[PDB]
This record gives sequence, structure tokens and C-alpha cells, in this order.
Amino acid sequence: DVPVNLYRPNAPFIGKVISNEPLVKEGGIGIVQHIKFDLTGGNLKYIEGQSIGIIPPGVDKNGKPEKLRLYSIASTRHGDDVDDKTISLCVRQLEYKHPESGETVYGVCSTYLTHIEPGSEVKITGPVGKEMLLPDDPEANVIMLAGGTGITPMRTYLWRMFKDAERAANPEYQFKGFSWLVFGVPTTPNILYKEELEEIQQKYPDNFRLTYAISREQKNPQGGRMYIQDRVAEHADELWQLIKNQKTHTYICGPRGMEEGIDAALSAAAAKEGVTWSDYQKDLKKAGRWHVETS
Ligand SMILES: Cc1cc2nc3c(=O)[nH]c(=O)nc-3n(C[C@H](O)[C@H](O)[C@H](O)COP(=O)(O)OP(=O)(O)OC[C@H]3O[C@@H](n4cnc5c(N)ncnc54)[C@H](O)[C@@H]3O)c2cc1C
Repeated sequence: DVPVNLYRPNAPFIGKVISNEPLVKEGGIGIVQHIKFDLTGGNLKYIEGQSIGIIPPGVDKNGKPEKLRLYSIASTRHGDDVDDKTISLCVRQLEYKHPESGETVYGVCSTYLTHIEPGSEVKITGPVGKEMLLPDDPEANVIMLAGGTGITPMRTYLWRMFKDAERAANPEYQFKGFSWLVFGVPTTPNILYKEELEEIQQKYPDNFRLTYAISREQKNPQGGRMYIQDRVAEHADELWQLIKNQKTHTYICGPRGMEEGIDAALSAAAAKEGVTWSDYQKDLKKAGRWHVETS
């Protein structure tokens, strides 16, 4: 049923880049690109919440061929043009500084991807993943907690739920539940897909709530910069109330370490009603309603 490993690294699908467009607006920090690939000529199918592998060219410092890196699929199963012909990724160029070994260091696969030109051939594997799947139930509530390119699987959910062309293509999934995205980025220019997220909220104000945590522009009640964990604490009681519904699913995606502050906030909320969140959470994970994908 769920497609998985239609292509493997020993014999990857050779897709072609259609487009590579910037998602960070001027005045933003770093580079994050929306890259769409042509899947025609192969049989790669996928669903929302999954990832694919990309194998970059070249060898590592020991002369060994580079291995795949996994990237969350940014598009629904139908692709951005709703034609079942493409797949998209949302890729941040990894950059960081050493203890002054050279200067700035640039990630191999992400630099390759963010600078890739239309027409180029790319080695793709997958899809992979069954832990970030969206429920078929159109009355489900969906909480989405995303930092940075943790937005990526959330885009697949929200596009499937709310894009006109998706609704026309998916007669079986006409979303009427409530979805709430809490999205943490450093600046307004860094709000990936800002325009479309805000278009969705304006069209569906009773079915989609959009909350930002913008660290360089906002401060929490303690005076520190605003992070997603702060917004979760701010809305902890409300989020807990929603989580108690048997049909509510929560999705967490982004940097490993974002989970700690989220659990602390929800633990304080749940404790007010005599519930130990860590235990309730274990039951949710077992039931397939607590979805985490961080690294
Ligand atoms: C399931 C999954 C989904 C993912 N989805 C996405 C996605 O949608 N978008 C996206 O942009 N990324 C995503 N990632 C991350 C992605 O897989 C790559 O790891 C990332 O793009 C960097 O790879 P790279 O080849 O550019 O860097 P590499 O050449 O592989 O370099 C990475 C290495 O650099 C070092 N390093 C990294 N940061 C620092 C630091 N600050 N200080 C010192 N050393 C450091 C570490 O040793 C690390 O192993 C995902 C990862 C997983 C596991």
C-alpha cells in the first residue's frame, strides 16, 4: 500500500532537475532552495510525510564515493503541479565555522543541491518512511511543530488539505478538521513558503491556524529570543486540550533537541489534570498519533 524503496542506492532513479528556486527572501539568513525533479521515465511514487535519498557526485576526504543524504519530500504525491510527474525538495545549504581550520565549511550534498542547475541529472532513491504519515481521516486534527526545513513534511500535509487543485484531485480527502502549524525561523524573510501558508489561513480561518516564532524579531516573556518551544509553552493548555482528542495527530520535524522544550511545556499542562505527559505520550506513539522526525 505505502510505497517504499522503489529505487535503492545500488541502482538509483536518474531524475532531471526542472527548477531550483530560492525560498529565503532578501535580508534572510542563509540559503534554502525549492528544487523540483522530473520523475517521468521511471515509476517513483510516494506519499506525504516520506523522504527520498540524493546521492551527490564526488568522493569524500578518504577517496570513497559519497553516500546518500535523506531529504523530506516537500510535495504531495501528485507533485507541485498536481500531475503525478514530479517531486520536490526543500534544501538548506549547510554552512558552519570550524575552530579556524580553514573558515566556513559547506555541506557536500546540500551545496550540490542548492546550486544545481535545471537540466542536470540527479540520483534519487526511496521513498522511505512510515512514521510521518497523514491519517486518511478528513476529520482528524493535525498539530504541526516545525523548525527550519522541518516545515517540509508539513507542506505536503497542508497542500493536500487545502490547495484547490489537491481537493479536486482527491475526492476521498476533503479536510474538515483543524490544523495548527507552529513554525520557528530566525527572520520573516526566512519564513519558508510564507505567502502560501498565509493564503491558506486566510481562506480557511476555522480549519488552519498559523503561529510564528521568529527569533531575531520577537522575544519570549523571559527576555530571550522567541523559539518554537516558547510558543508551545504559551499555548500549552490549548495544545494539550487538542491532544486529548482521540482523532488528533501531532507532527514534530526539525533539529534534534527541539523535542525537549516541547515536552516540558506539555508536561506542565497535562500535570494540571493529574496526567504524566511522558506516559501519555508513549501511548500516543504506540497508537501512531505522535510523529517525530528530527536529526
Ligand atoms: C530523515 C531526514 C530528513 C531530512 N530532511 C531534510 C530537509 O528536508 N532539508 C534539509 O535541508 N535537510 C534535511 N535533512 C538533513 C540532510 O539529510 C543532510 O544531513 C544535510 O543536508 C547536510 O548534508 P550535507 O551533505 O550538505 O553535509 P555533509 O557534507 O554530510 O556534512 C555534515 C557533517 O558536518 C558536520 N557538522 C554539521 N554541523 C556542524 C557544526 N555546526 N559544527 C561542526 N561540524 C558540523 C558533522 O560532522 C556532519 O556529519 C534530513 C535528514 C534526515 C535524516
